[PDB]
Amino acid sequence: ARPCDTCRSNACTVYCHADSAYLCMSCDAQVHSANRVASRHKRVRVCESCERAPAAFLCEADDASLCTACDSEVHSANPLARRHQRVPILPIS
Amino acid sequence: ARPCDTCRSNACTVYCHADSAYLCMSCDAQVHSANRVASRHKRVRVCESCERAPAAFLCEADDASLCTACDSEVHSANPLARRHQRVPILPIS
Ligand SMILES: [Zn+2]
Ligand SMILES: [Zn+2]
Ligand SMILES: [Zn+2]
Ligand SMILES: [Zn+2]
Ligand SMILES: [Zn+2]
Ligand SMILES: [Zn+2]
Ligand SMILES: [Zn+2]
Ligand SMILES: [Zn+2]
Repeated sequence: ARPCDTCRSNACTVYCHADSAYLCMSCDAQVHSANRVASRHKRVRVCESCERAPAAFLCEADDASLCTACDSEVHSANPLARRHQRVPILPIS
Repeated sequence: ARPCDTCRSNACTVYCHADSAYLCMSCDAQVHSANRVASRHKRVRVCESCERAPAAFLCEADDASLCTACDSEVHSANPLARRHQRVPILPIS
């Protein structure tokens, strides 16, 4: 688990490309509630496997939101995993 | 909640448009594991608000998968709800 960039006691949960930062949910709230400009920053949940990279693909069959590398590694393990249909995740808010 | 169309003891959890049927998870597995043709059917989870309609839009802020009617009713209540970004939900498998 990659730690939060703006505090000490928590592991990250979200990633913001605009700030190039990995934040726990509390720090996400503290940072992007300050004003409207920050509130317009698009953020994405962290990968649920490695928890070190922004999530990029949602697989409902796996019930998992994974980053690019983890998506490729999970769905190259065998022909059953390959058949899984994944949907790209988009940053929001 | 809407009952499962193929059994009497469970509430539905998914909707299959190809079968025009609301199904619980047990009956979903029973119906679509019958053969390679039925296994291709794409199914979607049931709306989390009304629990009677197929989910059409995912809202991460509300942490909710809603049908079109529930989506509009939730996100037209006030200008704060209107700001929520929702993504279309795609049936899978
Ligand atoms: Zn933090
Ligand atoms: Zn930011
Ligand atoms: Zn990952
Ligand atoms: Zn998968
Ligand atoms: Zn059933
Ligand atoms: Zn079906
Ligand atoms: Zn509904
Ligand atoms: Zn919402």
